[PDB]
Amino acid sequence: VLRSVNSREPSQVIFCNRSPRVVLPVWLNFDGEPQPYPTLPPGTGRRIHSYRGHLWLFRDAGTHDGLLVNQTELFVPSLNVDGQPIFANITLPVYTLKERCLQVVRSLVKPENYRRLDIVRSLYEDLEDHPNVQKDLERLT
Amino acid sequence: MMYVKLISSDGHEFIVKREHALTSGTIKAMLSNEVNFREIPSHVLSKVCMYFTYKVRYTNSSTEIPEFPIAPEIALELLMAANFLDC
Amino acid sequence: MDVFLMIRRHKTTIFTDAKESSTVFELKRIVEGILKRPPDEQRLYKDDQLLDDGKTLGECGFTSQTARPQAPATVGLAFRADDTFEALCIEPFSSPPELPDVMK
Ligand SMILES: Cc1ncsc1-c1ccc(CNC(=O)[C@@H]2C[C@@H](O)CN2C(=O)[C@@H](NC(=O)C2CCC2)C(C)(C)C)cc1
Repeated sequence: VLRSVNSREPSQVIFCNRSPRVVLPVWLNFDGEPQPYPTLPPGTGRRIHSYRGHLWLFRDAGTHDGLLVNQTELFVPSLNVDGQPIFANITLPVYTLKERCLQVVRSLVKPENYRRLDIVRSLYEDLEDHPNVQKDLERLT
Repeated sequence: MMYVKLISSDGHEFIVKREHALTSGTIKAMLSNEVNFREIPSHVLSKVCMYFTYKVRYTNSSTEIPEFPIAPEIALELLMAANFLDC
Repeated sequence: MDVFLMIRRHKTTIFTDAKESSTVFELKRIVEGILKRPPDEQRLYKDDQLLDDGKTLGECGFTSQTARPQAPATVGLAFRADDTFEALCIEPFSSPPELPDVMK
């Protein structure tokens, strides 16, 4: 369902990383498979060549945490007006306090040791169920 | 302006805007103007209050969003509070 | 510009915001509405320094880029009982436990 259209009409885009994370851009190909692209360090920008009707999302490259692009989940290049590129501003969402705590705990504890933590079973599951692009695609669908 | 009082297990009294506290569905239920938390100490509940302020300020803003900071030493207890408070 | 504060006395902590251009006295009026004690029975402090009513929060060092939503700045508070003012006393928050082994 979620897949790029094969339009063939060029569209130039600036990916602008306004987050403190290393960013992984992900292009959804014509069969809906996620294809990873080169990463962007915190605060950097890249001018790239994409196409009208193509679909992109953006993740923390190390943890796969979800990020926003122009305040939403998905970015679709549009028609360039007067030769100007489209800006894709990548930012942190406001995470729930729970998800933010899970991020920090996942960054300190090796996955084998999640079970050694003194917490209710359901939080062991929450830690182990770490962010992943496929799961989000199956949701969005 | 309407405030409410949130009391930690060690007796610290945190006074925050009612609107901010309603970030938590659990607190909403405990109110529906003071709530005592027998399992949440002040080094955790102070951070919870700072999260309310951060969320209200930055929800629906184009102004670049900073990372919410959490010291390693408090991360596990904070996780437990967030899960109880559903926030 | 908004500044984000914790006003602290003994085991009381108020979370609120104010304008950088607002005055110390105007902050006492805010404390008056919450804790029901008039400005003339309040002393406000930045660390050990007594703040003057007519100064702005910005002049006293509370700026929008240091007094942040996720990390608010602290303003001390002392009350007058009858004749004289109590000393400034702020109770510390509890101490975190030792890091578990798997988190080291
Ligand atoms: C340097 C860089 N840093 C972070 S991302 C990035 C980067 C690096 C290289 C590119 C080159 N552009 C592409 O690959 C675009 C992006 C996406 O729209 C798909 N794509 C294509 O060129 C694709 N081509 C087309 O659709 C053409 C064939 C009909 C029009 C592809 C992968 C089938 C050859 C784009 C971005």
